Amino acid sequence: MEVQLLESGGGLVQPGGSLRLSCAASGFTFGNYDMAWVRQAPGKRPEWVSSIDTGGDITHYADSVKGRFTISRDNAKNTLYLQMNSLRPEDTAVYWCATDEEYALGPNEFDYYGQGTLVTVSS
Amino acid sequence: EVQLLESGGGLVQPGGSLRLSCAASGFTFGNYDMAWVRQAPGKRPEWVSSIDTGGDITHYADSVKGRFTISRDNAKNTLYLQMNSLRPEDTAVYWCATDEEYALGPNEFDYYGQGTLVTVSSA
Amino acid sequence: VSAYLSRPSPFDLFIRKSPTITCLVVDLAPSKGTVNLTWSRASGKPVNHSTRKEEKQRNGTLTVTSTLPVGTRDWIEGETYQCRVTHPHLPRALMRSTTKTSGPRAAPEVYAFATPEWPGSRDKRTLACLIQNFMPEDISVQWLHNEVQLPDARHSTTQPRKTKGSGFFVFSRLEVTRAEWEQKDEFICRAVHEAASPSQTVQRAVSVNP
Amino acid sequence: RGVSAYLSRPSPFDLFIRKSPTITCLVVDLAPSKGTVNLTWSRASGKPVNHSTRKEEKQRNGTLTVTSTLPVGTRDWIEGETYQCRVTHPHLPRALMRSTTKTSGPRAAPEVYAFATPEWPGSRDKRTLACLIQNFMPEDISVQWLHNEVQLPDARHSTTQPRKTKGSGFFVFSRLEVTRAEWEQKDEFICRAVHEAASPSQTVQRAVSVNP
Ligand SMILES: *[C@@H]1O[C@H](CO)[C@@H](O[C@@H]2O[C@H](CO)[C@@H](O[C@@H]3O[C@H](CO[C@H]4O[C@H](CO[C@H]5O[C@H](CO)[C@@H](O)[C@H](O)[C@@H]5O)[C@@H](O)[C@H](O[C@H]5O[C@H](CO)[C@@H](O)[C@H](O)[C@@H]5O)[C@@H]4O)[C@@H](O)[C@H](O[C@H]4O[C@H](CO)[C@@H](O)[C@H](O)[C@@H]4O)[C@@H]3O)[C@H](O)[C@H]2NC(C)=O)[C@H](O)[C@H]1NC(C)=O
Ligand SMILES: *[C@@H]1O[C@H](CO)[C@@H](O[C@@H]2O[C@H](CO)[C@@H](O[C@@H]3O[C@H](CO[C@H]4O[C@H](CO[C@H]5O[C@H](CO)[C@@H](O)[C@H](O)[C@@H]5O)[C@@H](O)[C@H](O[C@H]5O[C@H](CO)[C@@H](O)[C@H](O)[C@@H]5O)[C@@H]4O)[C@@H](O)[C@H](O[C@H]4O[C@H](CO)[C@@H](O)[C@H](O)[C@@H]4O)[C@@H]3O)[C@H](O)[C@H]2NC(C)=O)[C@H](O)[C@H]1NC(C)=O
Repeated sequence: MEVQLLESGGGLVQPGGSLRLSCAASGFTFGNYDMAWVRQAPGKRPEWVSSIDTGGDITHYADSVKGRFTISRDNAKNTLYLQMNSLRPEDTAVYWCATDEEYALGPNEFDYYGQGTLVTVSS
Repeated sequence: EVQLLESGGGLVQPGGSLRLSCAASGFTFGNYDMAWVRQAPGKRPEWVSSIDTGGDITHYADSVKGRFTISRDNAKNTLYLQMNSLRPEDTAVYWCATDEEYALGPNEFDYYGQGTLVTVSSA
Repeated sequence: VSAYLSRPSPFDLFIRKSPTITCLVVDLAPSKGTVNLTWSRASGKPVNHSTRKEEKQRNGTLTVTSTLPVGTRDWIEGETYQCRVTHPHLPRALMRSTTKTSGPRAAPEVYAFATPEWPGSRDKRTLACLIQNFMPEDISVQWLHNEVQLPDARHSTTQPRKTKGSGFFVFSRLEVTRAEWEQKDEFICRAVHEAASPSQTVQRAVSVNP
Repeated sequence: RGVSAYLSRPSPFDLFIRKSPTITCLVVDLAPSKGTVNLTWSRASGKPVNHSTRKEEKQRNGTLTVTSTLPVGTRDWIEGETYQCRVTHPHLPRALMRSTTKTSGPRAAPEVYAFATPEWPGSRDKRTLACLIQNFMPEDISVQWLHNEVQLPDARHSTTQPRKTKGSGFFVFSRLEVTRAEWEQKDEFICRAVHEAASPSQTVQRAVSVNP
C-alpha cells in the first residue's frame, strides 16, 4: 500500500459560480479511511475545509464554508467529491484532499496529502 | 543482552580500602566503555569514574581523583573499582553502568547493574 | 511481525495505585490463524486475569493488545513479567519481558511558562511546561484546571530524551481557550515520578495574565 | 527479515542555507557479514544520478550499519523529483527498495519563542535555555543555536522530534545548557529555525538573555 491521491476539477469561475472537485484514490482500500479537504489561499495560513465519514453519515464543515459546500464520496469508484456552490472571492485557494491513519474528521496535520488543484474566483 | 551484577560492598572505617567488582554477562564486554556511578542518601547521583574499551583512557570526577583507581580485565569479563583513602562522604550505593553510544563521561546510561552498598563510618 | 511490552505508568502505579502492563502484538499480513499470548513470571508466582483486545487497523494490520493488572508490591520489589506470543504461522514464539529499571533515582524539576499573545489567536494561548533533571525515563505529565484534571487529548508531551549528565527531560504543550482563563486563571502542570517527594508528585501553576 | 532500511529527505539546513542538499540511505543489518551489501541509486525520471559516497561500520552489539549519501540537485528536489535507494544483499530473498520526494500539502511558517529557565540550586555556572518552535508544516525543520554571532555545535543542544498539534501545525522544543563564562562574555543567545515556508530567506529567529 502506498497512498496516491489526485485532485481534479479546478479552474476559473465568476463569483456566485459553482465547481465540483474530484479526488481520485489509488493504492489503498479507500473504504476504510475518513477523508477531508484542505485549502490555502495565497498568502494566508492553511484552513481545513470539510471532512467525511467512512460510510458518509458524518459530514463536518468549517463555518466559513458551511452550507455552501457539500462533501461526498463514492466508495465503489474510489473517488472523493467536494461540491462548491455560491463561490466568493474569499474562496480563491489551492485545494487538497487529505487523510490520516488516526484522525481525519477534524482539522489535523494529515499524514497524506494529494497534489492539489487551484480554484480562482474572480470576475 | 546487557546484565550487570555488582559485588564487593560492605562497611569500612575512614582511611580504609575496599574493592568493587562488577561482573558482566550476555554481551561482548570487550566492545563497551564502562563507568561507575554512586548515590549517597538524599543526594543526586554523582558520576564517579569511567574506563576505556582497551583500558588506555581513564576518567575520574574531581571528588575522587587520585583516591580511586578504575580497571577492567576483558578475559574474565569483569570491571573493577579500587577505592583507597575512603571518607564518610563516600557513603553511597554504587552502580556500574554502560551505554551503546557514550560511556566515558557522565551520562544517562542505557544500562545499569543492581548496585551494592558501601558504608564508611567509625562503626 | 513485532511485539512490545510496556511498563506501568507512574499515574497507574502511584496515583490510582493499580499498575497494569500491556503486551502489544502488531501483525502485518494477518489472520492466517489466531494469536495466543501467555503471561508468566520469572519467579513462577500466579498471574492475575488479563484483558485481551483485537482491533483491525485502517491499513489492514491486526493488533492484539493484552493488559495485566500487577501487584503493587511485587513490581516495586523487582518482579519480572514475561509475555510469550504463539501463532501457528510464526516459526518460534516471541518472548518479551519487563521489570522495574534499576539505577539511581532523581526528582523532576517542573517549570511552566505562557507564550506571548500572537495575532490570529487572541481567543487561545499556548501553555508550555518543562520537566527536567529526573531519572529513570518513566514519567507521566498532567494538566489540572479548577482542581479537575484535563483530558489527555488536550495536551501533547514529548518523548523523554537524555541531556548527557543532567537527567532526562520532557516538554508539555497545552492550548487553553479564553473562556477557560476567564473562568479561572490558573493552570497546573503536574509530574508523577518515583523519586518525587513527598507523595510522588511535583507541580507548578502558571497563569496567562500576571 | 532481520534487516531494515530507511531513506531520508534533505535537511532544511543543507537545502536552504548550505545550498547542497543530500539524501542518506541507511541499511541496518542484524547478524551480518554473510555477503556484501550493494545499494544502487536511481531516479523515477531516469536522468543521471550523481556519484554517491559510502560508509560501513560495525556497532557495539555486532550489528552492521551501511550508510550511503547522495547529493541531489537543488532545482530537481524542489520541483518534485523522486529518488529511490535499492538495496541488494546475497542473503536477502528480494531487494529492499525505499523512495523519497518532497512532501506535498499546505505550508505554514514557524513561530519561535525562546525562554530562560529560573536559577536552580546546585550550580551558579549553568542555566538552561529553552526554545519553542511551533505552528509550522511540513514536519521537516532544522533548529540551530547562535552565540557571539557563531553557530554552536549540534551536540551542545537537544531538540525534540516533530509532533502534531491537531490543527495548529507541528512543533518542536530545543533545550540548551549555557555556562557562566559564555553569558558573561555576551548575554545574547539566538534560537534560529530553518524551514521551507519561512520568509523572507527561509529563516526565523528569536534572541533570549539570561539577565533581563
Ligand atoms: C498500520 O497502522 C498501524 C497504526 O496503528 C501501524 O501499527 C503501529 O506500528 C508501530 C510499530 O510498527 C507501533 O508503534 C509502537 O507502539 C508501541 C505502543 O506504545 C504505546 O504505548 C506506550 C506505553 O504506554 C503505556 O505505558 C505508559 C508508561 O510507560 C503509560 O503512560 C500508558 O498509560 C500505557 O499504560 C506509550 O509509550 C506510547 O506513547 C508514546 O508514543 C506514541 C507513538 O507515536 C505517541 O503517540 C504518544 O504521544 C507517546 O509519546 C504508545 O501510546 C510502543 O511500545 C513502541 O515503542 C517502542 O518501539 C520503538 C521502535 O523501536 C522505539 O523507538 C521505542 O523507544 C519503544 O522501545 C512502538 O512505538 C504502533 O503502536 C502500531 N499500532 C498501534 C495501534 O499502536 C502499522 O505499522 C501500519 N502499517 C504498516 C505497514 O506499518
Ligand atoms: C544495536 O545497536 C544499533 C545502534 O545503536 C541499533 O541500530 C539502530 O537501529 C534502529 C532500528 O532498528 C535505527 O533506527 C532508525 O534510525 C534512523 C536514523 O535516523 C537518523 O537520521 C535521521 C535522518 O537524518 C538526516 O535527515 C535529517 C533531517 O531529515 C538531517 O538533520 C540529518 O543531517 C540527516 O541528513 C534523523 O531523523 C535521526 O535523528 C533523530 O533520531 C535520533 C536518535 O537518537 C535523535 O537523537 C535525534 O535527535 C532525532 O530525533 C537519526 O539521526 C531513522 O531514520 C529511523 O526512523 C524511522 O523509524 C522510527 C521507528 O520506527 C520512526 O519513528 C521514524 O518515523 C522513522 O520511520 C529509525 O529511528 C537506528 O538508526 C540504529 N542506530 C544507528 C546508530 O544506526 C540496533 O537496533 C541494536 N541492536 C538491536 C538488536 O537492537
